[PDB]
Amino acid sequence: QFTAVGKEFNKLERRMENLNKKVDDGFIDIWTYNAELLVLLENERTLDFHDSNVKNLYEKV
Amino acid sequence: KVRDREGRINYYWTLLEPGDTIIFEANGNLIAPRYAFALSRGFGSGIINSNAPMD
Repeated sequence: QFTAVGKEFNKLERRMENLNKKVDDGFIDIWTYNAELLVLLENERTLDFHDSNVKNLYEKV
Repeated sequence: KVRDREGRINYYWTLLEPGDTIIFEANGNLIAPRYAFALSRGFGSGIINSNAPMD
């Protein structure tokens, strides 16, 4: 995805500055979880995939 | 005194849409424009704060 992040707020705008912060951090939060989980969950699935393929060949013979 | 000035100049801006007309009425204290900017726009641009050198 194309990226654009840099948003600037004045002194009497810290309510919006904090909503921008809420939004910026909120999305990094979801994505860091989403990537970190799929990497752990599918490494598990790749490791079982092999030891099944091996057995499914030991049986072939 | 900000930069040795007790008096100040407030800066203002607008974007005259194609076809529109800008009229300036005054009897004093106007810091009139000299050069303007007739922009084209197009995203894939932004403001970045960096120390790092260009290559």
